[PDB]
Amino acid sequence: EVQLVESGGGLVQPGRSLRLSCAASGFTFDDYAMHWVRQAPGKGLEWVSGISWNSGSIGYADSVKGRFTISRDNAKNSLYLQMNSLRAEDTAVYYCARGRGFHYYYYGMDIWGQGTTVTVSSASTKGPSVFPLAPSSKSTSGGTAALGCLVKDYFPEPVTVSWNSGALTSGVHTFPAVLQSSGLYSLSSVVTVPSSSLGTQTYICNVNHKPSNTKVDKKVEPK
Amino acid sequence: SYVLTQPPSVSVAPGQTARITCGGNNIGSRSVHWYQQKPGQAPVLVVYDDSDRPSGIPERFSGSNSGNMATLTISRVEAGDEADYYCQVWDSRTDHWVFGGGTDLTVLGQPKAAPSVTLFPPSSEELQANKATLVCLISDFYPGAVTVAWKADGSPVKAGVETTKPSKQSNNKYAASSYLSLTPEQWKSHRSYSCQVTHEGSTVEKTVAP
Amino acid sequence: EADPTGHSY
Amino acid sequence: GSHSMRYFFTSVSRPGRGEPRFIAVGYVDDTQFVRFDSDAASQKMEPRAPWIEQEGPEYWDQETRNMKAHSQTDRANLGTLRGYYNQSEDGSHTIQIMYGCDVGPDGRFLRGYRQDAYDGKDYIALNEDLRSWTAADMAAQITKRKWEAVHAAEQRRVYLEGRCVDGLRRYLENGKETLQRTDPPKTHMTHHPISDHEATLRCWALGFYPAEITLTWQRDGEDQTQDTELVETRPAGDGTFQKWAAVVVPSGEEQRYTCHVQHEGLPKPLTLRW
Amino acid sequence: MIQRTPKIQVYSRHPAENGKSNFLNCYVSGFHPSDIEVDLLKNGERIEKVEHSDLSFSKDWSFYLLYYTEFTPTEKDEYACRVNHVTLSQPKIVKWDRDM
Repeated sequence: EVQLVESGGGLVQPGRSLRLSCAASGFTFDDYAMHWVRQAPGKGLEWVSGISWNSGSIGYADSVKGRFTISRDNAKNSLYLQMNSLRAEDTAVYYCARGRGFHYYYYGMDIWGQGTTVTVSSASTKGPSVFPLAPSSKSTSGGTAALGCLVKDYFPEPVTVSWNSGALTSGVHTFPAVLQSSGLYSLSSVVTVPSSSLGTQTYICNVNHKPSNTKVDKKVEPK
Repeated sequence: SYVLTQPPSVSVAPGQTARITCGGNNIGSRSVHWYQQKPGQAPVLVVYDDSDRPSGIPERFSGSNSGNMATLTISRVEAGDEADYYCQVWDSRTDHWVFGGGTDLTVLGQPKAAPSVTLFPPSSEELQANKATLVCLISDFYPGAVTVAWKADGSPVKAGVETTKPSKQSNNKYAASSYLSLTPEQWKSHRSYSCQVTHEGSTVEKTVAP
Repeated sequence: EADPTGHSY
Repeated sequence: GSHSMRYFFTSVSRPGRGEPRFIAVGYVDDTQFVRFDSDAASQKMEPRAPWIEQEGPEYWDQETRNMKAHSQTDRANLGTLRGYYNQSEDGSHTIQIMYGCDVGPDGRFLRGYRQDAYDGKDYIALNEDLRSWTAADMAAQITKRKWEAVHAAEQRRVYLEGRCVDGLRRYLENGKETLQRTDPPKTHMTHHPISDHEATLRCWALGFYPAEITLTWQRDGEDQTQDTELVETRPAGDGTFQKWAAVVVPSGEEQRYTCHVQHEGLPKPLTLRW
Repeated sequence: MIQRTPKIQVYSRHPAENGKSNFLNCYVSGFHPSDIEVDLLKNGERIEKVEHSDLSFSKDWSFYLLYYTEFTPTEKDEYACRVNHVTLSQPKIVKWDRDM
């Protein structure tokens, strides 16, 4: 039904610019105010900006005024955030959110997207090396076997892992990343599957590290 | 700058009515909204305009607001309700939406659950790249605290270890990961390695061998 | 025809 | 002659009863042509004159959205004003807004208006230059500064000089058979003795449009602006208006008094005599 | 907060003729706030079917409204308008008079 899909997040050097976009579907986009709200790592929510239904009124948090610009294209059902002169403290998950009325003022946010990450950093991106984690004998006595993918040495977070191009969801557990002493991250994603169905269905993890445009698909065999 | 104050933590027993407060100067003259953000999820609107509930939100979520204090009330609280809750108001004088700092709602007393541990050896591919990583995956434990010990043929290994602080999973249980880095040589010179996970005085050991 | 612009006080 | 289009909005807060009452009416001159009422059963902007029904579904959808958006703005503003003024939550409060434009006999823009009241008293108004604001008090000064910072006057001016005028002109054409026509007052005199020495003469004007009218009593051809009872012009209920003026005269001297009726529907002013 | 009491005028749409259908009007104007109770009366009794115009207001922001109902007047039936508003201590009654 209703979706707010954010994109454009990634790693930006401080002082540079980035444009976030949010694709709205499943509702009459031009009947509603729209907003950007962010959340820095480990911290609470902070409203960034809002725009009423027809762009007739627009607002910004003081923290971003003069640097960020909110806009909307009601023909394309899209909302945008142009972020200029980025600073380390702009690092956050940016959520696209629907205002529960026509106006950006007063009416709370009733639908939130899953967010897109903005990492304002002086460092470089590093795509991960992906290795299969093969299933092995008696992996879980209850007729199920575990197999996964090791997503190794990337920066920054996040990385998304899917299996069988999103077809296989049940039994999937992508673990929170470990931050190594090296300053790089690693994570693993495991799918537990019935032990009967091995060498019947193919198992492929689809790793996407958007910050470095790194997309790796890895077949995971009982080899 | 207009300020909303929430206690950082509220702890509760299942079946009680939890109460999360949101203080603000003359907050009574404002229209309060409350959001629920569970682990790994975007926020969800649970109450708007002090006391109203969006369609789909259980009746047990309610709100009040008068004077210098707004309250979110959750009756018949259950484990699923564990989340960060944020109050919010539009402030016209400052032209800002304001959020409280968030309250972490813990539901105490959930059943003890020992961890499932999965230990993977290094892939052929990784060894082929002259590197080796053992991956120890720990899930479905409660409460969220474990000791992870690596051993090489029973001998404790401390170097090349990286363990995550446990984090609450979707099901209100916790997960953690530990990774052991080795040279292919180190890996092959041992009959086996083990990942020993202690949880609430009980240890689960898993082993792998070249 | 009415005015489509909304402004808060 | 000249014409005007005006929109009138009233929002009343209703503590405990829940949502505020919102009613909007639109007029061309003295003819109402639409309404939006939160307490009506419809939930849409609706027609109040036959000529506005010429408009298609897109007009109705658009004007309905505008009414729903405006309603939400006033509801927000009622909360905002309670806050600015530090008023308690238990009492009821009111916002009124009137806006519109005037055009000349050949459709030329004459002027525009935008004025807002709180609890029946001026709050903020767009000035005639349509480039600045007058704030009635210190709370309205909060509003004025924020509106100046966002160049709100330019947005209103664009409306008043643009679609407001375009809308008015189109309504004047579509509804020309009523809006650009007049109904002359139907007149008569009544006589009612008060005592043996005085009697009341009442001069009536009925069924007229537009509302503007002048009723005057003279005595021996001299204006009698002293002993004249004069009621407010009032709606007949069918889109026309009524008014009367009366004078207390000495019994027997009735023929000395004349009632003079001026209305644009008349080719010449009328003189009535008992 | 300044409140204004209503002016009341009771009249018929057309000059009254016995046995001829017509409309009975009560116009209330000059009041604030807008909450107001208005009843049309036939021989002191409340008339059920009564409608009113859409709330609007004047240049001084005072409200006006027309309440009305179709009626066929007779020589023996008396009519009136009963009005209550926060500015009034009890309902003010204005009787319909053909001559006003």
